[PDB]
Amino acid sequence: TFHPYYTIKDALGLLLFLLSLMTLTLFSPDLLGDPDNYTLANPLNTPPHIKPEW
Amino acid sequence: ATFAQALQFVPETQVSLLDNGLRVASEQSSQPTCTVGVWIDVGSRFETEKNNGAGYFLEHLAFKGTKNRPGSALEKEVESMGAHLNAYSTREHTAYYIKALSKDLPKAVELLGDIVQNCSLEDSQIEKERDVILREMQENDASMRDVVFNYLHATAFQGTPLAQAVEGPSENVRKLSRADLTEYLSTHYKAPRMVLAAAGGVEHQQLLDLAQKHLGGIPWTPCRFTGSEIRHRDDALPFAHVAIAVEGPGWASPDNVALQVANAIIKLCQSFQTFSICYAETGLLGAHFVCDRMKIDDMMFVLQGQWMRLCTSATESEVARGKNILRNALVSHLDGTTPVCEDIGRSLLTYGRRIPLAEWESRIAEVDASVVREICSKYIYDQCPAVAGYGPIEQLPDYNRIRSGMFWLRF
Repeated sequence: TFHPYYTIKDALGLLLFLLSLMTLTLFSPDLLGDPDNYTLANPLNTPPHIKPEW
Repeated sequence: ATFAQALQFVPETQVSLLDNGLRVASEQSSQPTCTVGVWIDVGSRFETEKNNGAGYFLEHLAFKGTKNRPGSALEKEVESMGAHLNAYSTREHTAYYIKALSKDLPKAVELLGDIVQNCSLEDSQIEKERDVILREMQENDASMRDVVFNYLHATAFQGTPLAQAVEGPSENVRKLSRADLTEYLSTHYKAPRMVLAAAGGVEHQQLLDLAQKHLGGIPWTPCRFTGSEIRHRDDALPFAHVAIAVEGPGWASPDNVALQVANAIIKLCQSFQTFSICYAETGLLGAHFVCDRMKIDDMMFVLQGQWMRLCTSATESEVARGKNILRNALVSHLDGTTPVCEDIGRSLLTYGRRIPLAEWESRIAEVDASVVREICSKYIYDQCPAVAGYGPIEQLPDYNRIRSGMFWLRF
């Protein structure tokens, strides 16, 4: 039965996922980001290193 | 007249103590027949792993020969007297009794002595009993209710010597030598660990004289409940058997009566029964039900819901009905010479005295709905249970589900 075993196993998974997410947003919020996205869009100049998200 | 007056009408059971320690008890009556027996406070609980089947084997070969007369002679005398010689062995008690005519009271008593004091353990008879018991274990394997209860005891008590079966393992009975049986007899069958109890048309003085004559030569001189589970899956079996129990108080506990009332208070199940197996310091209170493969979960839910309702919401009408049921069962059980004789022997073995029916009625009258719910919460609510299931056991909820069902989130 999934109720008494995988519910807590998933809850633990949720706790670990929230750990990772909160450490990613609270200590290195821009680790997985691109600084060039903090400049207002300029249709007359493409940034030198235009790349999509990871 | 009234129920109380009728209880007062019941004759008392005279009890006397012999020099060696044997406790002779009797209950005089006007019946023309009697049942005289010896109850020994020895059972499977007192047997180590080396001699787990010793008591059962002795029960087998006790009627197959004594020193004074061969087994054929003993059986022939019993048959000629018209009496019935019977025996039983539990995990805590042993008993050899004779249901005979009143005028045959002397000989029968003498017979019991020959069965107890000087038992002839013939080697050929011992091998014959070995073969018979090896057959009998396989025969008993068919009966799945007893298998379930053995599983329940084994899983509930485990390391305790109370978990081994009365019969004993096949390897144990195969290797159980004569010297082991003699040592078991020497260390166990001795007064004052024995009670000679008779009922029916017997005078206590006559019984005392016979006991001194034939039973005076007898020599003068941590249980732990583990809430585990066992499930033996066998889908070929038609119906599934389930027995779920929780720790119960021993013989010496006032809560037994309230638990009896609660069990009496307790249809998806084809056959559903409630048991209150009591021991010295422990006990199993629970239910045994037979089920279809597809209905085990619903029956377990219903039983646990009844348990929770009793533990939390026990109304007065249901408790009164349970008390009346318990009174009727108590009075009806003690009908006949054999039941009252067995009650005398067992009560002297476990409680002491004889706990007369008037005290039983007063104790039942004390029981109240508040008392019922309090004691049920004390013993049943939020307790780790012991479960035993005999296949087809697949829909039976996992132990965590059962344990969770042992309590209510609403409460």
